[PDB]
Amino acid sequence: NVAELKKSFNRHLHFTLVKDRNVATTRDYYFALAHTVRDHLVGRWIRTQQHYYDKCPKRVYYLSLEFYMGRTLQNTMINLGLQNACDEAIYQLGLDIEELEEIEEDAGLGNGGLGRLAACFLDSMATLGLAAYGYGIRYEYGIFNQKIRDGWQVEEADDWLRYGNPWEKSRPEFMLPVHFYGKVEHTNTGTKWIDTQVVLALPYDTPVPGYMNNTVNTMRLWSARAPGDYIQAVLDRNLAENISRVLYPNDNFFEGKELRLKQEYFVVAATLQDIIRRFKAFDAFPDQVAIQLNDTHPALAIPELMRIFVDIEKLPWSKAWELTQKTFAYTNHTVLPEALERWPVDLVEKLLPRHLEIIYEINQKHLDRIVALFPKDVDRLRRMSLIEEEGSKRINMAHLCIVGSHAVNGVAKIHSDIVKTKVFKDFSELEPDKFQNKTNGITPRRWLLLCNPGLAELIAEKIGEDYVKDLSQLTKLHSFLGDDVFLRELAKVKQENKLKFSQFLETEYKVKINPSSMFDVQVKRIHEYKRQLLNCLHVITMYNRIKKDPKKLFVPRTVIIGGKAAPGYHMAKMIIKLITSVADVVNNDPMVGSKLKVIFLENYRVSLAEKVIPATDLSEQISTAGTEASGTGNMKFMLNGALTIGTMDGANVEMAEEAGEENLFIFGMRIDDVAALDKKGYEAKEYYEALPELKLVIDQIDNGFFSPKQPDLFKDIINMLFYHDRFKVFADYEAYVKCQDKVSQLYMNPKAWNTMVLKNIAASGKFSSDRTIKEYAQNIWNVEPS
Amino acid sequence: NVAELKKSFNRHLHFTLVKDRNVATTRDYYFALAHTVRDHLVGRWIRTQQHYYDKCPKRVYYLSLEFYMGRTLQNTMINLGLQNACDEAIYQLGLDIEELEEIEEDAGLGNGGLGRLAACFLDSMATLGLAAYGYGIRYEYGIFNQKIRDGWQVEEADDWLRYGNPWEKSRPEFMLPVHFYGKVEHTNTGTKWIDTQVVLALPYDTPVPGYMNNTVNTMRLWSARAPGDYIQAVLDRNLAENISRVLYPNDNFFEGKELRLKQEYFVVAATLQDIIRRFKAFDAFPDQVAIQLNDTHPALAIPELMRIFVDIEKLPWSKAWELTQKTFAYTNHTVLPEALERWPVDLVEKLLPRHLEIIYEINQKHLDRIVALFPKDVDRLRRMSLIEEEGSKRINMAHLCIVGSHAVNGVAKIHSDIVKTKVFKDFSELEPDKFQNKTNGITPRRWLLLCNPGLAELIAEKIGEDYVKDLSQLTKLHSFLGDDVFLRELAKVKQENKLKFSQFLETEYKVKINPSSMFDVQVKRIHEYKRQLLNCLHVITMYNRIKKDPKKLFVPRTVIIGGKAAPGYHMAKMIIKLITSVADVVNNDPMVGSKLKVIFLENYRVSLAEKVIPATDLSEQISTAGTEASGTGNMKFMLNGALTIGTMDGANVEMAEEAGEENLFIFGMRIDDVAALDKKGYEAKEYYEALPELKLVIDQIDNGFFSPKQPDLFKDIINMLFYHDRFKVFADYEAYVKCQDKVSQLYMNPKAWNTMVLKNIAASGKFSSDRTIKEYAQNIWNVEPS
Ligand SMILES: O=C(N[C@@H](Cc1ccccc1)C(=O)N1CC(C(=O)O)C1)c1cc2cc(Cl)ccc2[nH]1
Ligand SMILES: O=C(N[C@@H](Cc1ccccc1)C(=O)N1CC(C(=O)O)C1)c1cc2cc(Cl)ccc2[nH]1
Ligand SMILES: *Cc1c(COP(=O)(O)O)cnc(C)c1O
Ligand SMILES: *Cc1c(COP(=O)(O)O)cnc(C)c1O
Ligand SMILES: CC(=O)N[C@@H]1O[C@H](CO)[C@@H](O)[C@H](O)[C@H]1O
Ligand SMILES: CC(=O)N[C@@H]1O[C@H](CO)[C@@H](O)[C@H](O)[C@H]1O
Repeated sequence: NVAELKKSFNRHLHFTLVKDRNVATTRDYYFALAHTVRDHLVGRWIRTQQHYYDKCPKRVYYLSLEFYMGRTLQNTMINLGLQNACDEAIYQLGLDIEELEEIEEDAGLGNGGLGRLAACFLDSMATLGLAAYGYGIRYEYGIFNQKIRDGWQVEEADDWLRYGNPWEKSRPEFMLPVHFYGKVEHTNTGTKWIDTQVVLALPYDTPVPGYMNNTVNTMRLWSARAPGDYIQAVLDRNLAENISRVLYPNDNFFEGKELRLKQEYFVVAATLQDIIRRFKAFDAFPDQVAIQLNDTHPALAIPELMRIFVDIEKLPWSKAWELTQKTFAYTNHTVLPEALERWPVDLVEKLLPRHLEIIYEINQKHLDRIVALFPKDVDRLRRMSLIEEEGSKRINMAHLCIVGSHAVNGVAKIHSDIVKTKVFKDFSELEPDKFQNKTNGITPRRWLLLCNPGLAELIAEKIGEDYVKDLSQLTKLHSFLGDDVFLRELAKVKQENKLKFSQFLETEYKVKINPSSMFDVQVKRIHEYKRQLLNCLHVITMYNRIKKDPKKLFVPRTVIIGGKAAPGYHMAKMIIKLITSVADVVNNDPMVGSKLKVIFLENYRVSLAEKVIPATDLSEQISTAGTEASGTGNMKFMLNGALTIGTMDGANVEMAEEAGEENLFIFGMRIDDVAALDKKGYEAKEYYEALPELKLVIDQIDNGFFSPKQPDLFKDIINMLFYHDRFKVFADYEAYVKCQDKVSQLYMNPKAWNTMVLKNIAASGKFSSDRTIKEYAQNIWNVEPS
Repeated sequence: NVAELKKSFNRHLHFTLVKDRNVATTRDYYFALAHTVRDHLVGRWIRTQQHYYDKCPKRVYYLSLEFYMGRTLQNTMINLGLQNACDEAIYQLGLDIEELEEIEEDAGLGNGGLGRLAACFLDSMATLGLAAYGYGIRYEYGIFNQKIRDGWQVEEADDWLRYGNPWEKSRPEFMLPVHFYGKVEHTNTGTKWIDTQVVLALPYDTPVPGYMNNTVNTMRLWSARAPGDYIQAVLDRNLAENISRVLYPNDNFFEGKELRLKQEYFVVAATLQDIIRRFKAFDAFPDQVAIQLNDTHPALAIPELMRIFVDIEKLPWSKAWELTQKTFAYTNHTVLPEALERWPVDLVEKLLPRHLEIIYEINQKHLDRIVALFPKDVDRLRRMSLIEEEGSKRINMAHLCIVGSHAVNGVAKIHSDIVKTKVFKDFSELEPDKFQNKTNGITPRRWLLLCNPGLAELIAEKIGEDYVKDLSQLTKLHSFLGDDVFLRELAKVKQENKLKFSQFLETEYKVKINPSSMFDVQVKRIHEYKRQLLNCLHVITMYNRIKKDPKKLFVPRTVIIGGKAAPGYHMAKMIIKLITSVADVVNNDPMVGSKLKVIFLENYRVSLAEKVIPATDLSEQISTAGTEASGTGNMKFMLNGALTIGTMDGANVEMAEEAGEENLFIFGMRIDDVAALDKKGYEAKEYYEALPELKLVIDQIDNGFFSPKQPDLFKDIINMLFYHDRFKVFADYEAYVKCQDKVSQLYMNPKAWNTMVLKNIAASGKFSSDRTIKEYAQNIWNVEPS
């Protein structure tokens, strides 16, 4: 009870932090609390892992280069059902728990959607009581902290481990060596990989508590450690430790840096040896082991498992290749060509010479089969080989992932279809059953219970709390479609969120927020395919309109656009500057006043999403049709009371399917409209003329209305937009703006706006990661939710 | 009590190590025990520091680049009087406490004597209840681990923090910035050091418990942290963190590397700001603050205090210079010229431009005074300036330390005299009272209670335990000079030690130890002035003797020579190889058998000294007269029951004074004999001829009797020995060997050998670091032992 939580807290402050109430810092209080909460995890954690050893159910291994975990304290208190008791204990000790919680750094070991999907999967897998493990890398530095300077993004090192991480547990007894470079030696004993450089891998375990179910799983992250001048030799140990130093900040973009390849083989080698070791405590290996490949990043795992089976375990190739396919499953997360992993055979040859041999082997057996089925289709061979002979020979990691796995899945109906029927038509045709779909999901714990306590409560007061573990239960909120009191209560919750988040924007930015305006938000990583630009074109279009007619009845808006750009992404940085430039001109214009305010949410990250999302009314999901494989921010917003304005793309389609197309503000081109416009040939100049408001928008940008001191500042954008916009911004502008007006129309009718919201929330059940995982478990890993 | 200790232990294993008895590793048990013991320090630690704030007694700041701490567990158990209870609790839990204690890594943040003197001082200062703080650097890597390969020393990184350090406490709220490089601007608002690069200093506190007295002091060690390509920019953060990465492995040798200068200014800047900060919570500054400079390593502290006083606090130079001198005190630790710190004004100018100006200033005021006293003695000026104009201009840090301090002390009568009357005659003549002596000491806790429980007990059973806190009490062991039972008991203790340490040498080295042989040991850092060579010449001389006459009644010996060589010290490495070569030839010779065995104690360090020292009979302290400023290993051996064979050097002289010259085996040249032989001119070839046994020794070395495969392997040694031996090995060989025979003579008479031992142990009271500190407190820091 509260009493014991307070005693424990004091115990830790004293013994663990060596402090008194007269000298304890705010940080000391947070750590003391974390420890107090952390202790409640031990019993179950040991019990859970022990239970997996005893009953030996098939285990699931989620192998990913990223895990966008966020903060742990609160999530752990909720899932353990200790939040209310802790809130009380901390209150009685004269402290502000919210204040202590803010001290915790986000474990931002991910770039965005992909990394966050891994985090939601862990929570779900633990909640469904599955024997699942997350295997990744413990980056000393996660995704950079974003700061805006002179309207531009500046990167600062995210030194999240500086003051310590109470949620991680070093597991020194499981350290393992990883090999790099060296050479292949073909002898009578077989193929040996010798003269390699060694790097030690030290695993760090982090508990993953299921929601109210006694289960605490593990996320094992590996850290790299080192195994002429003496002083300099010691310093060069840093070179080996550089492997797990920092997470590559690219979202949907392939950068073929050697260090990156090292990280990939690193996590792959350590993980597989650790799995093998655990297994031997091989015919039944795939009946006990399931390894999910999160995108092609861990593709090397396939030839590494083979290498272990063949070179170390001495199994015959045929047998080894069979077990491998039954062990792996591959998830495809993108369609953009510049994101595709294609490593130069030269780099791989030098760094992983034995693996290159193995990949060649795989390809040989693979291609021989194709001929043994289509003896004359010559172009089909090169089209299907894991090797791209064009110019400089490179490896198509996706193809390696397809042949080395028994199942390949996309992350949304539309996406999976494109992956199965177009992108990999040749492979799907040969192995029909291999390709599947598994529509993404988000955990309703962090993205509802934790981030929106007001909503969670309102809902539970109307239909009970069964919905937490079975989100489909939300369909019962339909019974309240005509209930005016409930609808007023729904909007009240949304209002409290907006008021709390406003006070946040107030202290952070010198802008007076119209608490009654509509919160128009587009938060996600900055990328042309995501179109923060199109949105920006709209904001500017609204600016002008107010100038021309400042008396016109206008629904006030607070437009929020936030997200980080990859350091080496020039266009994204230009767009950020463009937006901050626009914001300044709009925010300070005397005629616009509290009618329209533009904010660029700085340092958008998981813990910040938990704040802004619940305070949103309008969710911007406007990616060009066919570009966003699925999206998950769209779901978070849907579940949190916001209406969506977007294209029929990724999971947006299924959101319309569930809620009813009429209850979402769909617009612009669809997958086929994009195809047609391609064949014809896109010429942005035409819309620039046919659409008068656009021309004005564009001219102001290019003329320097938003960049006086630098008239041609944004020329790079104009240039791209007019002759190199592979994402057709102008082509959806008319429909987009047209759609936006309608959004404001509905907003004026509170009763109708909230009616549509209710239909959205009541239809979000399908997007719970719990449903996603049950499908993965049943149709891919073949494991049972206990 | 035992019950509670066992409960706590289990609590930590579970909550802190997340383990059960079925899965806990030996490392987990050690950590669980450490935490159990560590908790007993919290109360007193907070109380002690709080007490210093309230009563505000003058504080002592021991500034050192090194703190050779060793292991903490046992020391802490003893000083807190918990060892017996813990031993019991661990036994009842079915564990071996000795086994757990061996898991702990030595905090080898020192090279040898100097670093260990700092560690003994901390223990003593805490035992005397003084308000003392140790300020140093937290090296990620301490002194390298030594391994012997093919008879040669090989260095391995001492990654002591890999598995964590339970004895350190991060103090994030006291982090501070340190500046490097930049340039200077003398504005009308004071001098400004701008455009500097910043490096953050994060302090880590370690508790220093006094022996049975409620006092727990602090040792604050600073770690360096960082405040174009994005990935590479993040990696370059390592460059700043390199500052506190590794301890320079040089013992009595000056290496002018820039990184070293950085470490020095680093610890100096952080320490002084932290002291200033604490003080302001300036006329009374020196009445509250005393900063001891451990050698010239932290010399920069003088101009840094001035810089703070003048450039930041805006005090007038005159006033600032006055407070500075009253604040600092300097301890001189060496006489060898190649060890003297003399930084090139160019390096300092680039890295610390403002400090160079300040040093120039100091020198100016300084030299003006000299002329204002000796208007014509021109050569005296350059002879006394902090600047050496010869060739490339450099700074004499010793001279900076003399003028910036109110007191300078040597570490032994003979040494302090040489420092005051010869080396700094010009300074001592001007400021007579400034130079003092403070003979070194060792703490009787670690070097008696902890390392030799058998002896400590025997002694306490005869005269009580008051001796622990007042070692002079040992003089009472005289009453037992004729007591045969006591003498038999004394030798019994020595025997148990030898048998336990033998089992150690047995498992580590494949050599059968004659448990009844005389343990002849010389353990210390490897250096020509220390003469492991002369010893080696003796071992070889004993080898031959046995060959010529294998029937001769010979007192069996086990010669142990151990120590690390500085990586860049070629001669030292040659000597190590020479010794291992000799050992092999002696250890395997069928005629010598169990008559003589040679061992090269590998990886000699603090925890290892605690093992071998108590097992020693004969302590080798044979440095050339005038080279060893003091020595402390000599004291440890004296206190532990060994007889000493050595020259009248360092503290060896005072050991003879205390015990009676006849009760030590002194020999060879004395300080004056060295002077004479110099003036005349040393010609090693002469002794090579006059001494027949030597010629044989030498010829065997040079001919390849110990290096068949490489006949001229040791030519480098022979060369040095015949034409470049600035330490006159041959000149003391005759006396040395002569002395050695006498040692064996006495050994045959157990009753007489133990009689001399008793006189040694009974006279070691003076060498307690408690006495040394009382003198420092009373005559230098002016603080009162509470
Ligand atoms: O480090 C101690 N506690 C730990 C407590 C802790 C552990 C994990 C996360 C947050 C806090 C501590 O303060 N830190 C570990 C972090 C790091 O490695 O940077 C900071 C500690 C308690 C204690 C008590 C005594 Cl008597 C002596 C030394 C001590 N150290
Ligand atoms: O780090 C934990 N305990 C600590 C315990 C410890 C602390 C200080 C020195 C030695 C051991 C730990 O195991 N280490 C700190 C060392 C390092 O920094 O490498 C290794 C820990 C306990 C725990 C319990 C739960 Cl439920 C979840 C996470 C957890 N971490
Ligand atoms: C969920 C989430 C994302 C994913 O955004 P999309 O709009 O689906 O690309 C990105 N960043 C954070 C911090 C998230 O929580
Ligand atoms: C005490 C000690 C020293 C000093 O040895 P001397 O022989 O006194 O120079 C050096 N190293 C270690 C590990 C010590 O314990
Ligand atoms: C390569 C990559 O980061 N892919 C991202 O993955 C997430 C999770 O599947 C998708 O929702 C998103 O649309 C997609 O852009
Ligand atoms: C440079 C250096 O390490 N000096 C050493 O200091 C210790 C402690 O004062 C002396 O006992 C020793 O003789 C001397 O060689």
